Amino acid sequence: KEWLPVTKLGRLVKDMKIKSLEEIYLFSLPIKESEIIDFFLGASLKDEVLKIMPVQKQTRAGQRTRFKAFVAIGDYNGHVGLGVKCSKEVATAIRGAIILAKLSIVPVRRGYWGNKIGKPHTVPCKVTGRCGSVLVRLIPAPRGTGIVSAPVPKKLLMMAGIDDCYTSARGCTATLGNFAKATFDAISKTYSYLTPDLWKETVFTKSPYQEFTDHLVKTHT
Amino acid sequence: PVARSWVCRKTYVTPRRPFEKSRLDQELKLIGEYGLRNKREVWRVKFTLAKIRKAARELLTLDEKDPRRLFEGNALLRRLVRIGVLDEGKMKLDYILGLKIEDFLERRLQTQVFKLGLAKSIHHARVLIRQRHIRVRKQVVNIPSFIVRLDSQKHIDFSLRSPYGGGRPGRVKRKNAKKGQGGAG
Amino acid sequence: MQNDAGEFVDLYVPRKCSASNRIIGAKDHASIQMNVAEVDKVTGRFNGQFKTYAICGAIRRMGESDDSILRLAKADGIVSKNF
Amino acid sequence: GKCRGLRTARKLRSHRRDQKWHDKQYKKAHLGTALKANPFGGASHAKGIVLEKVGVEAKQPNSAIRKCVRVQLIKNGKKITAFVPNDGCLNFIEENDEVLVAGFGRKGHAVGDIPGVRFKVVKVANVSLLALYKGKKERPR
RNA sequence: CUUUAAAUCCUUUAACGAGGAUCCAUUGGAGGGCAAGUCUGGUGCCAGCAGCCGCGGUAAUUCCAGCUCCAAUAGCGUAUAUUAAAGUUGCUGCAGUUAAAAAGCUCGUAGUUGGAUCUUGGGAGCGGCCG
Repeated sequence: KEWLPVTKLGRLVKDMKIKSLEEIYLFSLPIKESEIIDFFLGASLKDEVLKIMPVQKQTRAGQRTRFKAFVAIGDYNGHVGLGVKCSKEVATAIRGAIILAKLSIVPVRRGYWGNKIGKPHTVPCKVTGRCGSVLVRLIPAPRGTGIVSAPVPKKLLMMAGIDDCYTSARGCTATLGNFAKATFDAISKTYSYLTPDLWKETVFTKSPYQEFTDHLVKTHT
Repeated sequence: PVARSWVCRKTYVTPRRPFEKSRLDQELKLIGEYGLRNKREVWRVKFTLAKIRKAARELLTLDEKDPRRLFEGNALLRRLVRIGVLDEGKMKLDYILGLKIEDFLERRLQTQVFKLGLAKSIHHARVLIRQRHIRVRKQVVNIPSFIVRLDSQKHIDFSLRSPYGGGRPGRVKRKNAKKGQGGAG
Repeated sequence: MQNDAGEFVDLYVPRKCSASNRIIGAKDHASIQMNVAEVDKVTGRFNGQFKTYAICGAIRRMGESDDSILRLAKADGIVSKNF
Repeated sequence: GKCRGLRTARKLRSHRRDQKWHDKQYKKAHLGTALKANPFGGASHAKGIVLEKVGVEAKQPNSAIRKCVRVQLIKNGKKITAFVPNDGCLNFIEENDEVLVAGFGRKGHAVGDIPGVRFKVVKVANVSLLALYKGKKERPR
C-alpha cells in the first residue's frame, strides 16, 4: 500500500523537492513510473473506457482470443492520455490500459477566437494528426458553440478542457482505435507549432539533475 | 388573388442524432427543473438562442467603426438587456456568445412566479398561470411561454377576478355551502 | 500568452532549440540540454556558473549536431577564431 | 482539378458533364429507359386486380415459404408480383379483388430473402391490412 | 352583450358541468446500429420477424400473446422524388504501380499557359527616426 520508488525521478518527487510536473514537461523528462501523476494530479482525474475489441489468433487446436482495451483519461481542466493494453484477462487489460494511459500524458495549451478576453477555450491554430489512413482535423471555433465531432473525440475534448472545436474526418473512421490515436496525435501537436507568441528566445533555468545531484549522490545508489 | 398572408416559420428544430445519452439527460434535467411540458419548448429556446448567437457571430465578422455593425450590435445589446437576461455591468457585443439556455429559461413567467414567492411548486406555478389567476399591469396572462421584461417585474399580482388575491369565491365553495345548507335545511 | 488584463494565462513556457529555432515537445525524449563549463580567467580553474545549450531531436536524427555545438561555442566565446 | 488556368471554364464544364454522366445514380435518374422500365412510372402507390396467389421460396440461409400475390395493374395492365406483408393476412385477399400495391423501401429493388419480388400490399377492398390484423374493422363481404 | 348586410369565428358574462376525471393519449420498437428485460406461456427452419448483418432445427435478451419498458407525444409510422450526410462528381476539395482507372509511340492545327528589366528620393511642419 506504500509506494517505493525505483528510479531517481520517483525519489525526487516523493521527497517533496520537485514542486510540480510543469517543469517535468519543460525539461522533457522521460516519465516511466506510474504514480507520479497520482502524486501530482489530485482528485480531479477521472477515467472512462472507449471500446473493447476481441482479436483472435489461429492454431491447429482451435483459436485463442484476447481482449484489447482502449481507454481515455484526463481531468476536465488540464491534460489528457491514452492507453492500449492486450491481455487474456479483461481486468488485467483494463488495469494495464489504465497504467499506460497514466504513463503517456501530454500537456496541451488553449487559445482564443478573435478576442483575447477571459480564460482560453479553444485550439490556437489548425492542427492535425495522422495514423494509418485516418486524418483528423481541428479548427478553432467561437466561444459557446460547442465541440462538433463524433462521440469519441467529443468525450476526448471534454476531458481535454477545450469547449469549442470543428472537425473534419477522412479515411476509414470505423476503426475506433486508429481514430482515437489520430485525434490524440492531433491534440499532441498543439505545442509543436511555432507562433509569434513564442518568438521570444527563452532563458535557461537550473535542471532538476543539476540542482538535485547533491541529494541523489547520497539518497540511493 | 386573395388578401392573405402565407408568412409562417418553424420555431423548433430536431437534432440529427435521435438517441444519445447526454443531450436527452440534460434536456430531461432542464424539463424537471423548469417544469416544461415537452422537449419542443427547450428546442424552441435553443433555436432562439442559436439565432441570437448567429446574429452575434455575423456581427463579430464585421470590422469596427462601421455604422451598420455598431447599430445592429447596440440594438441587440439593448434588446438583450430589456428582456432582463443580462446585467448592465457587462454590456458588450462579445459577451453575447457567453450565454446559457438556463439564462433564457430563468426569465420565463412560470419560473418568475415560482421564484417570487407567490407560488409553492413549479407545476403549481404552471397551473396558476393556466388557471387565469394573476395579472400584469391590469392584464391577465394565461400562457406560460412569456418573457418577462426588466422594467415590468414589480407589477405582478393576483387578478381582481380571482379568489386568492381578493374576489368572488370559486365554484367549489358555493357548491359546498349550498350542499351544507340543503342538508341542514 | 497575453491577455487584456496583462497576465500570463499560459500554464508553462516550453524551451526553444538553439540550432533550429523550434519548440521542444514533451514527448520528444531525444532533446539534449548540453552543459559546457568555462575555464577561469586567471590560470585554469572553474568559475562556478554554467553555460548551457539546447538541441532538438531531428537534427540528431539527421546528424548535424556537432557542427551546431561548434558554431554555438565559437560564437559564444569558447572556440578560438582560427580553430 | 487539373485544367487550372485563369481563362479555362468550358473544358471544366464539359469534363464535369461527362464525369457526371459516367455516374450510375444520376444516369438512372435522368434517362427515360429507367422510368419506362419501372412499372409504377414515378408513382408511390398503384392499384391493381388479383388473378392468382402463388408463394415463392426463400434464399439460402433461411428456409421458409412466404406467400405472394400476383397483381395485374390497372393503369398499365402488366403482370406484377406483389407480397403480402403480415401473418394470417393471405386469406383476406381472394381472387378478383381490388388491392393497393406499394414498394417496400429499397428504391425499387429486391430486398431481404425474397427473390424477384419488390413491392408489398397496404390495402385490400378499400380497407388497410393493419385494420384487419388488429381487429379494428371487418372485410366488406 | 359584442362582431358581421342578421348570425355562425373569437372575447366578455349570468346558471349547470370532475375525485377510479370512466370527461378513458395514441404510434412504433426493445441483439447491434439506436434510447429500451438474459420476464413468462405457444409453434419449435413451420407459421413468421427483419431497411443491413441476421433471428427461427424441442430451454428464442428478435416469431405469436400478458405485465414491465423506452421516443415524440395530439401526434406517430410507411411508400415515392429531393437535399445535408457525399472529400462516392472533388472549382474550394478525389483517384490513375498493386483496390476501377496514363491512349503503343511521336509530330501537329484549334484550346490553355508563358523569363527578367522602364521613378528612386526629399523638405517645410503637427512630435518624443516615424503613425
